[PDB]
Amino acid sequence: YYRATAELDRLRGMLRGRARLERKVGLKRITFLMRTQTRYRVEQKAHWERAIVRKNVDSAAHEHGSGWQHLRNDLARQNLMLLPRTQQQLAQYEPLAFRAVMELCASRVAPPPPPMTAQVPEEAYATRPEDPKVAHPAARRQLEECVERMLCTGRSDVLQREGPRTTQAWMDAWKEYDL
Amino acid sequence: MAGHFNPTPQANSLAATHYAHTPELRHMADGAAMSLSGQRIPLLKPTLSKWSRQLRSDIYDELLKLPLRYALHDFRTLQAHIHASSGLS
Amino acid sequence: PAFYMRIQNIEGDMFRFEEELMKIFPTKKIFVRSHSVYVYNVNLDGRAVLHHWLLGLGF
Amino acid sequence: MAPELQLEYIPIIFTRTILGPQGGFAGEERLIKREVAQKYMSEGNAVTPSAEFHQGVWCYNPDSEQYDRFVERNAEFLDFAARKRQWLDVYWRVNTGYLLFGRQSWGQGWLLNCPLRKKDIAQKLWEQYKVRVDPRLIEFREKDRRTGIQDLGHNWCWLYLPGAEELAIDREVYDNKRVKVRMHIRKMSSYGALY
Amino acid sequence: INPSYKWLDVEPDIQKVYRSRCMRAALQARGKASMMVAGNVHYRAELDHVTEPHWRERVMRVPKATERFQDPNYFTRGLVPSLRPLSRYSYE
Amino acid sequence: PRSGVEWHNRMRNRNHYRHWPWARWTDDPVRFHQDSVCHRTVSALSTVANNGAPEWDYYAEVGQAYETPSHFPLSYTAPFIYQYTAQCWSREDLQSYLERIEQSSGLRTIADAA
Amino acid sequence: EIEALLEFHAMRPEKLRVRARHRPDGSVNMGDDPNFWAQALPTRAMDGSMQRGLGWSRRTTMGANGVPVVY
Amino acid sequence: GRRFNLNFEEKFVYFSPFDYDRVFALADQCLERAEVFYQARNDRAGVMRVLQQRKE
Amino acid sequence: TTTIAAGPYRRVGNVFIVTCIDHPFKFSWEVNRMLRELRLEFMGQTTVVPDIPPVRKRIWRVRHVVRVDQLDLDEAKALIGIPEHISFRDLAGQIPPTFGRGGSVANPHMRSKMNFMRLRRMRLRDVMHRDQLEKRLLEERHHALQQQQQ
Amino acid sequence: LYMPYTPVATNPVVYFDITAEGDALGRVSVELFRDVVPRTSENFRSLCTGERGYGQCLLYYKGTPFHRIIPGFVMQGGDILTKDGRSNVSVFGYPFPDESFEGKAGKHLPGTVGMAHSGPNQNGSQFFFNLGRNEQLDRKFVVVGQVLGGWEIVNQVVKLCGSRCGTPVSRAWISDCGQSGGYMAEETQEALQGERAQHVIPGKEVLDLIQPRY
Amino acid sequence: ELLHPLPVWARRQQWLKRDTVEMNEAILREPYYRIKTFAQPAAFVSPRVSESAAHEPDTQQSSRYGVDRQLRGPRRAVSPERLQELREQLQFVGSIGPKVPPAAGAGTAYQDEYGTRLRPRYPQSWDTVPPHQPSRSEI
Amino acid sequence: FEEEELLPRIPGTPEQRSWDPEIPLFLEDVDEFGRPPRPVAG
RNA sequence: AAAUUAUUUUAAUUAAAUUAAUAAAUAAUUAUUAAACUAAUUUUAUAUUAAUAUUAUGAAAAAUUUAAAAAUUAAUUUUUU
Repeated sequence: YYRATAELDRLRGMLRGRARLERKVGLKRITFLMRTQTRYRVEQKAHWERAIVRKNVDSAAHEHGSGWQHLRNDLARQNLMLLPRTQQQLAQYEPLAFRAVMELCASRVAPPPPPMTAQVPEEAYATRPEDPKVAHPAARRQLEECVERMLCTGRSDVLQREGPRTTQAWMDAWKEYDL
Repeated sequence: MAGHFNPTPQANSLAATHYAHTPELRHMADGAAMSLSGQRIPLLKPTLSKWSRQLRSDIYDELLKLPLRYALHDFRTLQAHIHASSGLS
Repeated sequence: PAFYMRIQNIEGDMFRFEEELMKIFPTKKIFVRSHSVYVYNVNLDGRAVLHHWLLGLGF
Repeated sequence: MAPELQLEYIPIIFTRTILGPQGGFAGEERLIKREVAQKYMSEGNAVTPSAEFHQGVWCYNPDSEQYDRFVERNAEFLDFAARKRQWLDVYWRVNTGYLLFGRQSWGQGWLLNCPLRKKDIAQKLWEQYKVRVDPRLIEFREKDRRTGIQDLGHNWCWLYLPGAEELAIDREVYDNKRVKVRMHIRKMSSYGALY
Repeated sequence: INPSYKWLDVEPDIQKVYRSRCMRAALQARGKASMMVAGNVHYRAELDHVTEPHWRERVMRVPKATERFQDPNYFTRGLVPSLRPLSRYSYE
Repeated sequence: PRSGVEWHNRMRNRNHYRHWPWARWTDDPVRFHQDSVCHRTVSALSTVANNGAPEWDYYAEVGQAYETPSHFPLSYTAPFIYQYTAQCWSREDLQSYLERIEQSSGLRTIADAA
Repeated sequence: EIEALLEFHAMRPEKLRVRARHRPDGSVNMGDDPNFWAQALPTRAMDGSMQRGLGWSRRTTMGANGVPVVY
Repeated sequence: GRRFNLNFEEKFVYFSPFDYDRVFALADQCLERAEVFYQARNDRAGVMRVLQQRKE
Repeated sequence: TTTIAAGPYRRVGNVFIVTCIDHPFKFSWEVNRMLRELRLEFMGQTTVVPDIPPVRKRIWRVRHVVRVDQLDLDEAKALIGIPEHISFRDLAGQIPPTFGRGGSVANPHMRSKMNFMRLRRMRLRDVMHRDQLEKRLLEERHHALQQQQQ
Repeated sequence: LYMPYTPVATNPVVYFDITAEGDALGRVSVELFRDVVPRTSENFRSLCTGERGYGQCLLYYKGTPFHRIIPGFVMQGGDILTKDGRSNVSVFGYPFPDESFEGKAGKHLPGTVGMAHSGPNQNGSQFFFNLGRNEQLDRKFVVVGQVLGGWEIVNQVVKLCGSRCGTPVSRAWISDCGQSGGYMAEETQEALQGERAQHVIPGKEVLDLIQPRY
Repeated sequence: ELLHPLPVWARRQQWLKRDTVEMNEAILREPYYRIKTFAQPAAFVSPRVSESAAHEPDTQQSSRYGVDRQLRGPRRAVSPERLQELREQLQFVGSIGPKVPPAAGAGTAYQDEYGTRLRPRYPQSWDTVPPHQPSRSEI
Repeated sequence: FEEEELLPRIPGTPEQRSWDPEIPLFLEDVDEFGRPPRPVAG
């Protein structure tokens, strides 16, 4: 049985009187006060600590006439997905932005729709008469829906044109490597 | 036991062509083809020992079947076990 | 009654030897060591399979 | 026939009209237990089905208290002793039966936490006794019309057997139109309890 | 007669029942097997009664001591194949 | 009730009930897994005759739901007879045998042939 | 059968007595069953692991007269 | 692996060089294609220096 | 349209999506056995079991533990975007049979010797490869030698 | 309809009892070219007589269905483990490689069985009855035998139960298999005689008509 | 010990329990299948009988309208004959067995071009994750 | 399963159907409660 | 009776019967070491064993059952790194 003494032997320096002087009472104290922290910390600190954050956002939602009883459920309605630890940062350091979330939920704005499961592109229901040089109607369907989305993300140099960029030639950028 | 007497149903006809139900035994059993197949002491094939190097063909297939590089000698030429007087020893 | 074999007198590359036992016993754990080649869970019938092979190889 | 192997129950044509479950009524053929039936053929309430009795039998009326009433068993009576048996078989089956339960009851009031439904009595009728009924007939007591059964121990509730007036069935059952099905709610932990 | 008194039957052929069970349990999977089988546990009460409708009377019948000891002369004259006077009880 | 240690030793394959159902299925004491239909026949043309002999009842012990009322013609017991005699006669062959019976003989119905 | 009557009746009894803790099939014949105190086929403890695991054929098992040996 | 009769596949952890080495796989595949190009051309002196190269 | 629809009638099974709503450690050893045969142990676990008959009992015994949902197969061929023509007995005929935790053999040893040999037939797959290179070079070294003398 | 082949002496002659749609079709007696491919022709022979017992599974063609039938091209079967047709095992325990394409084994002819494979050096249990001259199957899949008896039987299985995609339109399987001659013909019979069977499978009133040992 | 009463909220959230089970066993007595027709729509409304308190009708902001978008929509494979008209076009690329290469126009196979063990150099990234260790799928 | 008709037509396992009285008995050629309402109901 | 010295690990569990001038001995359990894939199903799910090591007689809350019990007794699911 190994009491990790050399891991506690130098840490009695912050205990109080009798514990620092003697060792077999110094360890016994800290190896308990340590043994209860890491038991308090795993199973008990959160469901206390995460109740200060709830008591904060509540009484900060309470200032605007709403409760936590109504805000906690009117957020998940709007698919808004802000963990309570964050709403407590907004309750304090960004009050206006928080009340923006407040005035949003109370509003009768249609919450976003649930995401649509994957759909069947209707070209799967045609049988391409297989010619070597023509693409399958379901590929040039997928591609155009993947290139229009690559031109969608970020201001770049890629055929930089105002608003929507050039596509009908982007799909045929292989011929530019052809001889 | 009393046997099978007080004979069979005691009917007769030209039809008389629908029954077998041999007493189980007279159906590959008391036609004693091979029940000793399970009840006869085996005569074991040649046994490889530390001293007695008796080869066996039954095992040699389980090597002749394998996909082994470094092929094996044919069995007959692997045998130490086959004209003065019909050929000397 | 749980047995293993030991192939003790071999020289060469045991691995090109042991890679020819695997094709025989695709299910017995075979370990290679400097002098020997241990093959596990194979009893005196496996002893008989080897020599019918070590004779076929010509040794 | 042997003294060891005796028929566990025998066929019987009732002459009188016995109330009990093993009982029958005027002229029906019933396989009632041997020990009971044997003290009927001595008692005269029953007679073994000889070919003669299979047409008529001199049943009994409490009016003159003797075996005068001839009850002839034509095919029509045999459609009457069937519906009248099939009826009072549901009676004597739920009235004899004592249908059990296993339920969860956290708390002090000995109160079943998920109280019983009239669905959950017809369910334990069909489960244990195979008595298939309409759970619209089961009337609960006054204590359990509000919250369902709700309490452990012995509860009972009334099952209404409606169609008993053209069978001429009274005084041979305890109540023509009801029967007391007798619950019992044997509380059990999550191991063996449902709901 | 009395479901309290049981026999132990060993029927010698194991294939005779296995090769039916594997059917009886393959048919009733496709819903094509009938439940009125003799081997059904809850049907045996009715099964006997479809075939032998008065079997109660065939075992309940009490035999007069005359017919139970059929005329010993019918045994010497050979009419009755062999008199059995003690086998009197119908074990069915 | 299956209490007791020996039932513990033999449900689990413990000490010497290590192959417990000492006679499980897949052994036949009687016919040793060889079909009892003679192929050694006088004339080779008539070797196919014995095919399709009943080794037991085949029909009563199984208990199929023959939904055929007993007054149907014989040609409507062919789907049952076949399932035990394939490897002997093609299904469409039976409907040549189970019709010549109806045509030639005076029998028509399942009740008649019984 | 006549050949078996002899091959069984010219065996010294000790070849029949119970002779090993593992009956030729592999079970462990403990006491108390007077039937199993008779071990006709002799057991072989160190033999037979190739069968039933490597796909070795049932043709190898059998002896010279055809009857299988057990392992 | 420290176990032998349960969780013992961890003594025979094998990873094929055709997964954990791609420059080797290609090298095995170039020479395989070089085996069939001489198989058609019937360059038996070359198919060897393909094989005797590949095995080494 | 007031008419029993007329056409060649296909039948579509159902596929149950099962979840676990009550903890397993409160229940019996048999109820835990059913949950094990539905690939369900922990609370919140979720599996997609078929509506075949002997599953219907397993789910039935543990109804008080799970929360089922039924899908007709057409309502499954759309939950994952699937062309109507492709059946499922050809989709599965494509995935390998050695998916994660391939088999469920009778005990964690037989499991650990089903994964062992699976890690052997990899070794042999490269070794049957490395000699098949030699056996072809050897059969050529024979022909180069043989035809050498001609 | 006509079917030639290459007749040989002293080879195993192996038969399937093919069943389709609950209509037992007959018996397809294959021959096995042992003289050319002694390692493969054994693997097939062993799986068709139940001789070699448990390896990874019930090494036995009895029951397993023709998971892949293509009209006019092939009639594939086998795949003993996970019978729905995506595995490949040998009686050896690993998928062995093809031996020879030299001659009589690298010619896929319209009446000839070839041991299909996933990768070139991985031969296993899945065969196919060639239905036509496939000059793009030469040099790749090793021919293991040829169909002696009942070509009309297999030429039917492909019609009733075949679709261009390969997956069958109906059910078809191998209700029985065995060995009817060749080397180790009787020597296998002693390996299968006696009370206790080698393998345990549903009674021959099931495999023959209703269900293919799924 | 069981001393003070079960709080009311618990009994109420346990009356929801028996009314969960009373909703499971409503699912576990449905027919094993559903006799359906090819020509008709897939599920035109065709649910189970689950119109006790019907919800989410809005056809968007409804969970199911990723699915019943396609069910109620006209079924393309409108007949068993149309199925083979559609099922005869799909290939199986990786399945075990032989094939007929020239069935396409001019495609030249891949697995017989880079060998069997070599896989295309998939770009490994967060969103795009290709199969790892391909030499373990050979059973 | 639907290919080999293996799916039963009666919904609910044998043990379940004895437990719940709402799955109606699957008698076919008889009435559930014995004799049909021979008497005119009206 | 009191003790029996080396953290960061890497496969699980209880059992409850034959007997005792009343517990060193046996089952059963646990343990160390090792094993082989027999129809039953899903393409589900499965700790089954051998060989040795073994100073043990009594099971919360239930469900009930003996007993003036005034608990003991039977019971059988728990039994936290």
